[PDB]
Amino acid sequence: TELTKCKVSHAIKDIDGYQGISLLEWACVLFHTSGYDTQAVVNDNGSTEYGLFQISDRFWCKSSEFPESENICGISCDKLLDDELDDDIACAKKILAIKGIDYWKAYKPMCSEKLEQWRCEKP
Amino acid sequence: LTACPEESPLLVGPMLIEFNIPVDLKLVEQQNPKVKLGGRYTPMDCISPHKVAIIIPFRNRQEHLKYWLYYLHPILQRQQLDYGIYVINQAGESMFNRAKLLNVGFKEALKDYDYNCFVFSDVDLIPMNDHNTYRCFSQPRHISVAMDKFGFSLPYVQYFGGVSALSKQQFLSINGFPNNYWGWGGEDDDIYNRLAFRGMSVSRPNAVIGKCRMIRHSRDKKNEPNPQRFDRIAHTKETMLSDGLNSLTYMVLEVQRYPLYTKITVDIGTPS
Ligand SMILES: O=c1ccn([C@@H]2O[C@H](COP(=O)(O)OP(=O)(O)O[C@H]3O[C@H](CO)[C@@H](O)[C@H](O)[C@H]3O)[C@@H](O)[C@H]2O)c(=O)[nH]1
Ligand SMILES: O=c1ccn([C@@H]2O[C@H](COP(=O)(O)OP(=O)(O)O)[C@@H](O)[C@H]2O)c(=O)[nH]1
Ligand SMILES: [Ca+2]
Ligand SMILES: [Mn+2]
Repeated sequence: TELTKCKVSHAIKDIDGYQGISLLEWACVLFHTSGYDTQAVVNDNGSTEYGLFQISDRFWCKSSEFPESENICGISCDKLLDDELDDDIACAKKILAIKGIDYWKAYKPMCSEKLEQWRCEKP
Repeated sequence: LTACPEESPLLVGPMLIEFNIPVDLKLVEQQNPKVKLGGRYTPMDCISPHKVAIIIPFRNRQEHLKYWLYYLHPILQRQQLDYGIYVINQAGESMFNRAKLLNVGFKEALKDYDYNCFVFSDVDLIPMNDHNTYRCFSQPRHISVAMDKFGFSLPYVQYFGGVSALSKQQFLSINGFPNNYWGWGGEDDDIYNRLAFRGMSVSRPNAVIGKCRMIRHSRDKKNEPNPQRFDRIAHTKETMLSDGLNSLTYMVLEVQRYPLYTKITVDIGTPS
């Protein structure tokens, strides 16, 4: 489900500020990470990244093809492909606390500057 | 024998763009009798200062090309450009390489005519207003500014994908585009970086005359998201000195001249 800056911004409120990242930065990171698509699925190196946040099945969620994974977030990866962002957010929160914002590789190169353009301009 | 006016008197402004009614290239050659073998057109009324090679990165997108040709040919003429159409068809089945093909388009089109301007255009983008001129400006020009795909908004100020135009010099100044981006994403961001690291800024038509339609389509096999893009994009400054025009290698497999365009099939290697 292709969301929009503002939709993302409103569904993502609870994560604002956590580990010091604002909603401007998340909007920017999320656009470059999954084009705001909650059903985004991408391969990398023998692993898959799921949903809006592109959480990896390598260590964070359980995928049927990786029952070995640490599943640090304790959730089935498929739960990151629906349109309920609560669990995606809680998992993103764990990643932030443990590995940090650098898990999202688009952050440094694409979201280090010019953040005002990422604000949602709709009430 | 007098130069073409700065703004073409033939312009129509906003236009209806849709992809439902099938097109017949034969009907298109029909409607566009001035386009000569290879997809070349030169105004016979005035003398355009814009010798433009339009370069389209290509692989299995003939249906999109049909619409592209149908819509753009009338437009480019309305814009009084001395233009040539180049479709750079990637031969083979390994990962798609957009920027590298663009690089090839540059060298190949130059073999034909002494173009001074280069418009790189993807196959699925149709401008919705003919005031959005396909020519070069005092600074690199980003053309596909407001895509229906993005709500008729620039997705981010640093965006340079879709359709852009660089003069021969502007292009030469950045060692051209990079050849090392295999798969989808980031090459356009890298190109963006190359411009800044060379003192160029981006010129754009405003969001209204920059309205554009991208034929709806799903991501193609062999053009999956490049997992390395974000890291490669962080080093543009150094890599642009060693990856570009000066490191380009490719083999021409076939040069085809149809009435509405020139398609060049090339072997550009593999991700290494
Ligand atoms: O199998 C393929 C894959 C790609 N292409 C060509 O490559 C361009 C880009 O691929 P596509 O999937 O259509 O890209 P998008 O994701 O739709 O388009 C935008 O986003 C990419 C990422 O920003 C850009 O770099 C493009 O330039 C920009 O127009 C296409 O339009 C074609 O011209 C082919 O011809 N065949
Ligand atoms: O100006 C043109 C260009 C193309 N065609 C038609 O479009 C086909 C091209 O198909 P494609 O590019 O897929 O050919 P291939 O490269 O695979 O030979 C031609 O054979 C013609 O029937 C045409 O009628 N007029
Ligand atoms: Ca969910
Ligand atoms: Mn496209």
